Amino acid sequence: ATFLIWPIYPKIEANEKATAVWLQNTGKTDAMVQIRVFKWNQDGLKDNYSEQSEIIPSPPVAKIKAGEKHMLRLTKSVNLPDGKEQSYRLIVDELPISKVSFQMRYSIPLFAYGKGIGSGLTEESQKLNAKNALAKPVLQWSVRNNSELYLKNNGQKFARLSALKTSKTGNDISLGAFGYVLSNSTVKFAIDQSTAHELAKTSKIYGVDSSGIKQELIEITKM
Amino acid sequence: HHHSTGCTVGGSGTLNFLTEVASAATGGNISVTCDGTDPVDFTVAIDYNVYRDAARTNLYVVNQPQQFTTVSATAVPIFGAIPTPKAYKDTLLVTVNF
Repeated sequence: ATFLIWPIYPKIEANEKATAVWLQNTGKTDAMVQIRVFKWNQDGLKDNYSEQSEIIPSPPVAKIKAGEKHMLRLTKSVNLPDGKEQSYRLIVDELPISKVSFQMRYSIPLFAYGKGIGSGLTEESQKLNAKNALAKPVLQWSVRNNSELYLKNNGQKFARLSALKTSKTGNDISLGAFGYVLSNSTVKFAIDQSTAHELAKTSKIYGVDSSGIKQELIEITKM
Repeated sequence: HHHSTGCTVGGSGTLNFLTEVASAATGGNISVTCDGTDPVDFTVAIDYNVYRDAARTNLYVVNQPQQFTTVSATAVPIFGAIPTPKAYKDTLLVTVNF
Protein backbone atom coordinates (compact mmCIF):
# COMPACT_ATOMS: atom_id res chain seq x y z
CA ALA A 1 0.00 0.00 0.00
CA THR A 2 1.16 3.53 -0.83
CA PHE A 3 -0.32 6.43 1.15
CA LEU A 4 -0.01 10.19 0.95
CA ILE A 5 -0.79 11.54 4.43
CA TRP A 6 -1.53 15.20 5.04
CA PRO A 7 -0.93 16.81 7.47
CA ILE A 8 1.76 14.70 9.07
CA TYR A 9 1.56 16.98 12.15
CA PRO A 10 -2.14 17.39 12.93
CA LYS A 11 -3.37 19.41 15.88
CA ILE A 12 -6.67 20.35 17.49
CA GLU A 13 -6.64 23.90 18.90
CA ALA A 14 -8.69 24.84 22.01
CA ASN A 15 -11.50 26.56 20.11
CA GLU A 16 -11.83 23.63 17.66
CA LYS A 17 -13.97 20.49 18.06
CA ALA A 18 -12.31 18.56 15.28
CA THR A 19 -9.57 18.34 12.71
CA ALA A 20 -9.03 16.32 9.54
CA VAL A 21 -6.21 14.23 8.17
CA TRP A 22 -6.24 13.15 4.57
CA LEU A 23 -5.17 9.73 3.42
CA GLN A 24 -4.79 9.13 -0.28
CA ASN A 25 -4.03 5.66 -1.61
CA THR A 26 -1.66 6.68 -4.41
CA GLY A 27 -1.08 3.02 -5.39
CA LYS A 28 -2.66 0.93 -8.13
CA THR A 29 -4.16 -1.59 -5.69
CA ASP A 30 -7.06 -1.11 -3.29
CA ALA A 31 -6.25 -1.04 0.42
CA MET A 32 -8.06 -1.40 3.70
CA VAL A 33 -7.09 0.46 6.84
CA GLN A 34 -7.86 0.44 10.53
CA ILE A 35 -7.69 3.83 12.16
CA ARG A 36 -7.13 4.32 15.87
CA VAL A 37 -6.06 7.05 18.26
CA PHE A 38 -4.06 6.25 21.37
CA LYS A 39 -3.25 8.42 24.38
CA TRP A 40 0.53 9.00 24.41
CA ASN A 41 2.63 9.30 27.61
CA GLN A 42 6.30 9.11 28.61
CA ASP A 43 5.94 7.96 32.21
CA GLY A 44 8.39 5.26 33.25
CA LEU A 45 10.89 7.14 31.07
CA LYS A 46 9.50 5.45 27.94
CA ASP A 47 6.76 5.99 25.34
CA ASN A 48 3.45 4.37 26.40
CA TYR A 49 0.11 4.14 24.61
CA SER A 50 -3.39 3.45 25.79
CA GLU A 51 -7.05 3.30 24.93
CA GLN A 52 -8.69 6.68 24.97
CA SER A 53 -12.00 8.47 24.33
CA GLU A 54 -10.83 12.10 24.36
CA ILE A 55 -10.31 12.07 20.59
CA ILE A 56 -12.42 9.88 18.33
CA PRO A 57 -11.51 9.17 14.66
CA SER A 58 -14.07 8.64 11.90
CA PRO A 59 -14.22 6.23 10.26
CA PRO A 60 -12.47 3.56 12.33
CA VAL A 61 -12.12 1.30 9.29
CA ALA A 62 -12.07 2.32 5.64
CA LYS A 63 -11.58 0.84 2.19
CA ILE A 64 -9.57 3.22 0.09
CA LYS A 65 -9.50 2.35 -3.61
CA ALA A 66 -6.58 3.08 -5.91
CA GLY A 67 -6.30 6.84 -6.41
CA GLU A 68 -8.90 7.60 -3.69
CA LYS A 69 -8.48 10.36 -1.13
CA HIS A 70 -10.23 9.72 2.17
CA MET A 71 -10.90 12.23 4.93
CA LEU A 72 -10.24 11.14 8.55
CA ARG A 73 -12.28 13.19 10.96
CA LEU A 74 -10.75 13.50 14.42
CA THR A 75 -13.26 14.73 16.95
CA LYS A 76 -12.53 16.17 20.35
CA SER A 77 -15.31 14.67 22.50
CA VAL A 78 -15.27 17.20 25.35
CA ASN A 79 -13.09 20.14 26.37
CA LEU A 80 -9.63 19.19 27.56
CA PRO A 81 -8.02 20.48 30.78
CA ASP A 82 -7.29 24.25 30.78
CA GLY A 83 -3.73 25.35 29.92
CA LYS A 84 -2.61 21.87 28.87
CA GLU A 85 -1.32 20.05 25.81
CA GLN A 86 -2.65 16.51 25.37
CA SER A 87 -0.49 14.06 23.40
CA TYR A 88 -1.72 11.22 21.13
CA ARG A 89 -0.67 8.93 18.33
CA LEU A 90 -2.87 8.44 15.30
CA ILE A 91 -2.33 4.90 13.98
CA VAL A 92 -3.17 3.69 10.48
CA ASP A 93 -2.90 -0.08 9.96
CA GLU A 94 -2.90 -1.70 6.54
CA LEU A 95 -5.22 -4.74 6.80
CA PRO A 96 -4.06 -7.77 4.79
CA ILE A 97 -6.57 -8.54 2.02
CA SER A 98 10.61 -18.32 0.01
CA LYS A 99 8.78 -14.98 0.00
CA VAL A 100 8.59 -12.45 2.84
CA SER A 101 5.94 -9.73 2.32
CA PHE A 102 5.29 -6.29 3.84
CA GLN A 103 2.45 -4.92 6.05
CA MET A 104 2.61 -1.19 6.86
CA ARG A 105 1.70 0.64 10.02
CA TYR A 106 1.92 4.41 9.91
CA SER A 107 1.93 6.39 13.09
CA ILE A 108 1.74 10.18 13.27
CA PRO A 109 1.75 12.53 16.28
CA LEU A 110 -1.43 14.37 17.26
CA PHE A 111 -1.70 17.22 19.76
CA ALA A 112 -4.78 18.81 21.29
CA TYR A 113 -5.15 21.85 23.51
CA GLY A 114 -7.19 23.24 26.37
CA LYS A 115 -7.86 26.99 26.83
CA GLY A 116 -4.89 29.33 27.17
CA ILE A 117 -2.49 27.34 25.04
CA GLY A 118 -2.08 26.44 21.37
CA SER A 119 0.06 24.83 18.71
CA GLY A 120 1.80 28.05 17.75
CA LEU A 121 1.33 27.07 14.08
CA THR A 122 -1.11 29.97 13.48
CA GLU A 123 -1.33 33.69 14.33
CA GLU A 124 -4.16 33.07 16.80
CA SER A 125 -2.29 30.38 18.74
CA GLN A 126 0.93 32.40 18.57
CA LYS A 127 -0.74 35.34 20.32
CA LEU A 128 -2.26 32.88 22.75
CA ASN A 129 1.18 31.40 23.49
CA ALA A 130 2.81 34.86 23.83
CA LYS A 131 0.69 35.60 26.91
CA ASN A 132 1.65 32.24 28.48
CA ALA A 133 5.06 31.82 30.14
CA LEU A 134 5.05 28.02 29.83
CA ALA A 135 3.50 27.65 26.36
CA LYS A 136 6.79 26.09 25.19
CA PRO A 137 9.19 23.27 25.99
CA VAL A 138 11.49 23.99 28.97
CA LEU A 139 14.20 21.33 29.04
CA GLN A 140 16.67 20.00 31.61
CA TRP A 141 19.36 17.37 31.01
CA SER A 142 21.26 14.78 33.07
CA VAL A 143 23.54 11.78 32.45
CA ARG A 144 23.64 8.62 34.58
CA ASN A 145 24.85 5.07 34.01
CA ASN A 146 24.28 1.65 35.55
CA SER A 147 25.25 5.59 30.28
CA GLU A 148 21.78 7.07 29.84
CA LEU A 149 20.75 10.61 29.00
CA TYR A 150 17.71 11.90 30.86
CA LEU A 151 15.67 14.78 29.43
CA LYS A 152 13.02 16.47 31.57
CA ASN A 153 10.47 18.83 30.03
CA ASN A 154 8.97 21.29 32.50
CA GLY A 155 7.12 23.17 29.77
CA GLN A 156 3.52 22.72 28.66
CA LYS A 157 4.58 22.07 25.06
CA PHE A 158 6.47 19.03 23.74
CA ALA A 159 9.85 19.37 22.05
CA ARG A 160 10.76 17.54 18.85
CA LEU A 161 14.57 17.24 18.88
CA SER A 162 16.67 16.13 15.91
CA ALA A 163 20.10 17.08 17.35
CA LEU A 164 22.09 18.23 20.39
CA LYS A 165 24.79 20.93 20.48
CA THR A 166 27.13 21.98 23.31
CA SER A 167 27.06 25.56 22.00
CA LYS A 168 24.76 27.88 19.98
CA THR A 169 27.04 27.94 16.98
CA GLY A 170 28.70 24.59 17.55
CA ASN A 171 28.15 21.29 15.80
CA ASP A 172 25.72 18.61 16.85
CA ILE A 173 27.30 15.92 18.99
CA SER A 174 27.61 12.15 18.37
CA LEU A 175 24.47 10.23 19.44
CA GLY A 176 24.77 6.83 17.74
CA ALA A 177 16.95 6.81 19.44
CA PHE A 178 15.23 10.00 20.62
CA GLY A 179 13.08 12.92 19.51
CA TYR A 180 10.00 13.72 21.55
CA VAL A 181 10.07 15.05 25.04
CA LEU A 182 6.41 15.53 25.86
CA SER A 183 5.23 18.31 28.21
CA ASN A 184 5.60 17.61 31.95
CA SER A 185 7.46 14.46 30.99
CA THR A 186 10.91 13.12 31.28
CA VAL A 187 12.53 10.83 28.76
CA LYS A 188 15.54 8.57 29.11
CA PHE A 189 17.70 7.08 26.36
CA ALA A 190 21.08 5.43 25.68
CA ILE A 191 24.18 7.31 24.53
CA ASP A 192 27.82 6.47 23.82
CA GLN A 193 30.41 6.79 26.58
CA SER A 194 32.18 9.50 24.58
CA THR A 195 28.86 11.34 24.38
CA ALA A 196 28.34 11.14 28.15
CA HIS A 197 31.84 12.46 28.96
CA GLU A 198 31.50 15.19 26.33
CA LEU A 199 28.34 16.39 28.09
CA ALA A 200 30.30 16.21 31.32
CA LYS A 201 32.58 19.11 30.35
CA THR A 202 29.65 21.57 30.15
CA SER A 203 26.35 22.58 31.82
CA LYS A 204 24.26 24.16 29.05
CA ILE A 205 23.52 22.22 25.84
CA TYR A 206 21.17 22.85 22.90
CA GLY A 207 18.38 21.04 21.09
CA VAL A 208 17.44 21.44 17.47
CA ASP A 209 13.63 21.68 17.82
CA SER A 210 10.90 21.50 15.16
CA SER A 211 7.75 21.65 17.31
CA GLY A 212 6.96 25.15 16.00
CA ILE A 213 6.77 26.89 12.61
CA LYS A 214 10.50 26.76 11.95
CA GLN A 215 13.50 24.81 13.16
CA GLU A 216 15.03 26.65 16.12
CA LEU A 217 17.64 26.19 18.82
CA ILE A 218 16.41 25.79 22.39
CA GLU A 219 18.53 25.86 25.53
CA ILE A 220 18.73 22.86 27.84
CA THR A 221 19.72 23.37 31.48
CA LYS A 222 21.70 20.89 33.60
CA MET A 223 19.54 19.30 36.30
CA HIS B 1 1.47 31.03 3.88
CA HIS B 2 2.68 28.49 6.43
CA HIS B 3 3.40 25.16 4.77
CA SER B 4 1.67 22.15 6.24
CA THR B 5 3.90 19.18 5.57
CA GLY B 6 2.56 16.06 3.86
CA CYS B 7 4.39 12.80 3.25
CA THR B 8 4.00 10.05 0.70
CA VAL B 9 4.86 6.68 2.18
CA GLY B 10 4.96 3.78 -0.21
CA GLY B 11 7.10 3.65 -1.89
CA SER B 12 6.02 3.70 -5.54
CA GLY B 13 7.13 -5.85 -4.76
CA THR B 14 8.59 -7.95 -1.92
CA LEU B 15 11.57 -10.15 -0.98
CA ASN B 16 11.93 -13.59 -2.56
CA PHE B 17 14.98 -15.80 -2.04
CA LEU B 18 13.63 -28.80 2.67
CA THR B 19 16.23 -29.45 5.39
CA GLU B 20 21.47 -26.67 0.84
CA VAL B 21 23.48 -24.70 3.45
CA ALA B 22 24.40 -21.45 1.62
CA SER B 23 23.84 -17.68 1.94
CA ALA B 24 20.84 -16.25 0.00
CA ALA B 25 19.89 -12.55 -0.41
CA THR B 26 17.23 -10.13 -1.82
CA GLY B 27 15.90 -6.53 -1.85
CA GLY B 28 12.68 -4.48 -2.14
CA ASN B 29 11.42 -0.87 -2.49
CA ILE B 30 9.99 1.48 0.18
CA SER B 31 10.23 5.28 0.08
CA VAL B 32 9.24 8.29 2.13
CA THR B 33 8.86 11.67 0.50
CA CYS B 34 7.81 14.77 2.38
CA ASP B 35 7.35 18.27 0.99
CA GLY B 36 8.72 20.68 3.56
CA THR B 37 11.40 23.25 2.81
CA ASP B 38 12.87 21.56 5.87
CA PRO B 39 14.00 17.94 6.41
CA VAL B 40 11.60 15.63 8.26
CA ASP B 41 12.79 12.96 10.66
CA PHE B 42 11.01 9.66 10.78
CA THR B 43 11.59 6.33 12.36
CA VAL B 44 11.25 2.77 11.08
CA ALA B 45 10.85 -0.23 13.32
CA ILE B 46 10.38 -3.81 12.03
CA ASP B 47 8.86 -6.37 14.38
CA TYR B 48 15.85 -14.71 8.62
CA ASN B 49 16.88 -11.11 9.11
CA VAL B 50 16.74 -7.76 7.46
CA TYR B 51 19.05 -4.80 7.06
CA ARG B 52 19.11 -1.15 6.12
CA ASP B 53 22.48 -1.82 4.57
CA ALA B 54 23.80 -2.84 1.20
CA ALA B 55 26.30 -5.48 2.43
CA ARG B 56 24.04 -6.09 5.44
CA THR B 57 25.99 -4.89 8.48
CA ASN B 58 23.09 -2.99 10.10
CA LEU B 59 20.20 -4.96 11.61
CA TYR B 60 16.56 -3.95 12.12
CA VAL B 61 16.44 -5.06 15.74
CA VAL B 62 13.05 -6.49 16.66
CA ASN B 63 10.86 -3.50 17.65
CA GLN B 64 13.81 -1.05 17.77
CA PRO B 65 13.42 2.30 15.96
CA GLN B 66 15.91 3.02 13.22
CA GLN B 67 16.54 6.68 12.36
CA PHE B 68 15.85 8.45 9.08
CA THR B 69 15.44 11.88 7.58
CA THR B 70 14.64 13.46 4.24
CA VAL B 71 15.21 16.34 1.87
CA SER B 72 12.96 17.49 -0.98
CA ALA B 73 12.76 11.69 -1.53
CA THR B 74 14.34 9.08 0.74
CA ALA B 75 14.51 5.31 0.43
CA VAL B 76 13.74 2.93 3.30
CA PRO B 77 16.14 0.26 2.09
CA ILE B 78 15.49 -3.30 3.12
CA PHE B 79 18.03 -6.09 2.55
CA GLY B 80 17.22 -9.70 3.44
CA ALA B 81 19.50 -12.65 4.08
CA ILE B 82 19.90 -16.22 5.24
CA PRO B 83 23.96 -21.86 6.26
CA THR B 84 11.65 -16.96 11.35
CA PRO B 85 9.83 -18.21 8.18
CA LYS B 86 7.59 -21.29 7.93
CA ALA B 87 6.08 -23.75 5.45
CA TYR B 88 8.21 -20.46 3.05
CA LYS B 89 6.53 -17.14 3.81
CA ASP B 90 6.98 -14.51 6.45
CA THR B 91 4.86 -11.45 7.17
CA LEU B 92 6.86 -8.58 8.73
CA LEU B 93 5.21 -5.48 10.25
CA VAL B 94 6.92 -2.21 9.23
CA THR B 95 6.09 0.84 11.36
CA VAL B 96 6.94 4.25 10.01
CA ASN B 97 6.86 6.82 12.81
CA PHE B 98 6.67 10.55 12.37
